Amino acid sequence: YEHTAVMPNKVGIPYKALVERPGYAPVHLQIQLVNTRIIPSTNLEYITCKYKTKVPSPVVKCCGATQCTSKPHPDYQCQVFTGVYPFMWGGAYCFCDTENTQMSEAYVERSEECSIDHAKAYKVHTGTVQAMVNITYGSVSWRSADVYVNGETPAKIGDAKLIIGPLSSAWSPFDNKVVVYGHEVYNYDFPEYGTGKAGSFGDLQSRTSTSNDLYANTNLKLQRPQAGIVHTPFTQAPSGFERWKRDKGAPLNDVAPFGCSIALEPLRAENCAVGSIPISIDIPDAAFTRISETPTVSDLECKITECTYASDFGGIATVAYKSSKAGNCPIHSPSGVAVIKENDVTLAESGSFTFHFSTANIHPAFKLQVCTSAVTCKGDCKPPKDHIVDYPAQHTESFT
Amino acid sequence: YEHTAVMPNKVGIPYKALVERPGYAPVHLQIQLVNTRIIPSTNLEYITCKYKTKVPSPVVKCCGATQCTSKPHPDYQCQVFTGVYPFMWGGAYCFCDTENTQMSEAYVERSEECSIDHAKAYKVHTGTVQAMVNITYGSVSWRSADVYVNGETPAKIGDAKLIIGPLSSAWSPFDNKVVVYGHEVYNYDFPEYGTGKAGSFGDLQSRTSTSNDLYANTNLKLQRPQAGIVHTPFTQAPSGFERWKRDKGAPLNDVAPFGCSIALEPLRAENCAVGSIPISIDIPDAAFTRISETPTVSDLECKITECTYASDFGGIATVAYKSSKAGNCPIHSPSGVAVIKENDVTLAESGSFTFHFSTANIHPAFKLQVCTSAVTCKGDCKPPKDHIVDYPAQHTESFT
Amino acid sequence: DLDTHFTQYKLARPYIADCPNCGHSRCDSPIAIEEVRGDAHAGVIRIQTSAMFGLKTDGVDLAYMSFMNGKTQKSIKIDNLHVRTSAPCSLVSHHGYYILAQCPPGDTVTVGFHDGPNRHTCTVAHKVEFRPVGREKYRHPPEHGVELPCNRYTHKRADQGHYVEMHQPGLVADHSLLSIHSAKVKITVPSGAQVKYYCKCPDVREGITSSDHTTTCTDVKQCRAYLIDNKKWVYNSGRLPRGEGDTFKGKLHVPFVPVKAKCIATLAPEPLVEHKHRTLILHLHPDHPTLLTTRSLGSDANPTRQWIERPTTVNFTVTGEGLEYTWGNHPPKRVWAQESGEGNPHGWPHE
Amino acid sequence: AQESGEGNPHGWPHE
Repeated sequence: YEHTAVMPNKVGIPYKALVERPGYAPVHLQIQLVNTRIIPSTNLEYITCKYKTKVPSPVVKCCGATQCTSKPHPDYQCQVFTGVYPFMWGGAYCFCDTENTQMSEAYVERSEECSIDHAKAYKVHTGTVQAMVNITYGSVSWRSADVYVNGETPAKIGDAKLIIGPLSSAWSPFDNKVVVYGHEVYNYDFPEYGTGKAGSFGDLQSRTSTSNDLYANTNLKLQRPQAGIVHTPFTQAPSGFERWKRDKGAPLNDVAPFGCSIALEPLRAENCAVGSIPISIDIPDAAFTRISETPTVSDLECKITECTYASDFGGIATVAYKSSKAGNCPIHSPSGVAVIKENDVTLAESGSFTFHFSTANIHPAFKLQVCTSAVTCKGDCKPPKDHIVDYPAQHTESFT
Repeated sequence: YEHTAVMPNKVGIPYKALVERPGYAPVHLQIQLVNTRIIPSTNLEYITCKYKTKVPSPVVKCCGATQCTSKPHPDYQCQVFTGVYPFMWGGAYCFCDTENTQMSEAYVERSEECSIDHAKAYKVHTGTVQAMVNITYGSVSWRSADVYVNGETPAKIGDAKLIIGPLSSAWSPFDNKVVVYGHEVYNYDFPEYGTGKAGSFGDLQSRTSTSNDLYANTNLKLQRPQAGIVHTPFTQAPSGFERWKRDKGAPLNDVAPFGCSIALEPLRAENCAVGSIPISIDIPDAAFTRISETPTVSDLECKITECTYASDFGGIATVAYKSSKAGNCPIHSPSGVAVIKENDVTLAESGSFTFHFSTANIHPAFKLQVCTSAVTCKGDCKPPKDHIVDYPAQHTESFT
Repeated sequence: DLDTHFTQYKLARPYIADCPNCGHSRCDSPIAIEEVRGDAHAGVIRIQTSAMFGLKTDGVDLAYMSFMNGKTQKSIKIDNLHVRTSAPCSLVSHHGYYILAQCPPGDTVTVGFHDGPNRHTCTVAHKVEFRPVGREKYRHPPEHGVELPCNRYTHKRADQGHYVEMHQPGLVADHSLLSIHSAKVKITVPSGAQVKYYCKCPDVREGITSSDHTTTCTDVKQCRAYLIDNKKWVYNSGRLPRGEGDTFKGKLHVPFVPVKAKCIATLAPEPLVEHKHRTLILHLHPDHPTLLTTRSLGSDANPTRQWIERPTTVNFTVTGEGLEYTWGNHPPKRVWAQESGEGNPHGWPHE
Repeated sequence: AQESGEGNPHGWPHE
């Protein structure tokens, strides 16, 4: 029945698989994965970003004790200081003769960089997660299907229902707690919400990028005004999204498990290249090519017509095909070690039809799964090589 | 000294606990676990409420290529009907012989009751955990103060420094996803909001009372309007509201374990009669009554001259104490196993002096730890009847 | 009041639509009942006629009745309407398409006044109860029992608490609209409206088609007399189909919202709640169905459920830490125990 | 019917 693909997940490369179907004729795949997303039922705990000591304006009651009024930004460092004698033009702005108090207040406030090029924490749960694998079958058609956990939301994206395992993105490569810095996503703790203090990335907790309320301790320290005269000393130390960029965790857009990269995301895993994606689909007859084309492909033999030593597509091999009934026959190597560019290859009884492929060596004895019949296209060729070129079109690879 | 006290989290019971100590005099408390608090983070997934087929007016295309189109407030149940040649005052407005169809459309739309007094679902996140704890004292008289149990304040609020929870009601006795409709709580699970399940709870799923997006099928099935004239039949199953007060499922304010009754709540089960909050207080030694400013009670005897007993408040027993010292004397049957009318009663040496208490007995042989030294304070007294009345004032029950 | 929201009044005009069942061969009557709402539990029902009585569409008097006969109004007295449900209702106030009326509860609603060559009545189904919102359910209008919390209607007709679709109306037949273009049948407006059209014969019927009429059909009774009222947005009934080529915005409120407070209510005749020794003996004697149910208080749980709509002495074994007793949507009562049969020795004789 | 229940496209009897 189902859409066989046992052939790995990559990205860049136009990599392929072959659907073993016996009720209908098999169908070729080009499994082009380059979009992968997670997206669970989640909750945004706080945007984070480094401080900006946008020195607030205190309600200085002046001398005889000063009381610090609660400003619309929760959590604030405020410290009375006496022994001042204010000046701001002329004289004191406090009501003692020179026994004046200056109540310095400084809270951490959202930076202008918080708005754009910032960090963003998440508690990442599961509720809506998706394993996304596009297959442009090529023999048939496109489908970019997803998986969904919540059942008031369709998982019938694509042609029908497509099941991945090892999943292509229904896991998170990052932890439950994740901090983010541009490209580099660090799967690293942060302190819950509404409690955060310095010594972590998430010490700043603004509920939005540019906010009105936040939780403001990033190791902001008021100290005694200089010269026994008014003003606000704000001593500010490093914080989340300043450090942890060289105190860094694992920078997932270059080190993600499941071969992915990550960025500022509502929780997604771009560009995955997981161990393998064994794709299995519950699809009608439309996703397959019909049995009338060939009930079973009866006889065939393959040999080169000059091949490649490379997983560039240029390898060719005639195949003296034969079939129970003549028609189309989608093809691809059933290991994907030869990645076949032919969506369909024609079969007539005792004819011969060349197909296109990419292999990886001078003697390409790769099976070709000619819609219910395998065949080795052996023969000596000339060796072209080029093996810096992107992720396998020979996938499942670990050979020459 | 550091007076642990766990009792059932029962709303209406003043359990009148005792700090057992010999450094200073034992001092009464009341560790009254008043009102079951639970309150985690929540998410409004969808209001439900009995339908109103507030027809958006049937988009009618009578002949040729039918269309029921899309207009504001999407999701329209629409069904063509033939055998009509309508009337509404004048003649037919659907009339061809290429169809002869009059296309009735009716969607379920929020009632006016959706706005006010309505079933209301939630997928409830793990979030925060709350408690509410009275601590009285044998000096201090009452404070019944809300106390958090999560990362925000599980420390001091009111008298003594008090560490609260975890509760046995840290989550409601009802399910993770909870519907609440007035007083009556209905526990029903669904994964998350989207397009629900008809003829059951979440058959109407409007995000809120007045909305665009919804799920509009309460089992709404349009039928043929017989006699060649058009109206719009609504065949509809009872919603999650009509069910929930007269076709009710489980009314959790009467079937949620513990002793709970409920209001409109995110996921809280008020008034539960267990849900036990283990309270532990770090009481400074200063807050006590000194052991030499209390009788270090000696020659304990309890008797009466005349007596009448009350198990609510008013139970009495004179005490012939001829104590080594004399002073004030907080009393309690050790650790919320009595209700004491008083906080503190003075008791001296020589004579007989009644105190007040209440217990789960009909005559006063409850032990009483009178500022050092327990004694069962028997006296003939007279039986009360006082037990028709609400949540205990006779502790957690432990006597006659 | 007379004026409470020109939201509905000005921006709505009556119309006549088919009644769903009338039994005059199914009459067309302007009292075509949609949205019966016995959703206030207090004796009161909100009913919707397809005509907009109240103010005519002007500023004066709830005491008129403006329906459509023709495309034209028929602006006469309010009291020539007769809402009824079981026994005759008494009007409270009309606003818009909606009337609030003190009525008996009813599975149906049955409205009717003489109009046309018939008796032009109208009837429709909607399940009504004046149920307490809780563990009770009730029928008849309040006249007995204690008040306890349930829905009740507003006497206030300005409510923006909900709003019903009225944005782009469409047709109802009123072939009085449909004149003749000197051989072929010609769409016309009621009093303004972008009136869409088609006949059995070919005509354009997508887009605005107030400027299009059929030039190929003669018979009036096979054409679409329309009212897209886009300056006086009418109620969107099931007996008033919509356009399909036009869009206008003109969502317009509902005057009467069932709100919850202390509704005039009922309480099923007084239960006897008496505690004997760790036992609530309960003589019970209701009228309306009362779900009695409990919550055994303490470490305890023990609920009980039984609908009581029959006199029954029941019992609920109250524990030491109590039981609760929930006589319907009357608030939960509570009972502790340790006994209440009186007299457990646990003292020292001396009296 | 003899088979209803949303079909079994044959690659095997009732596949």
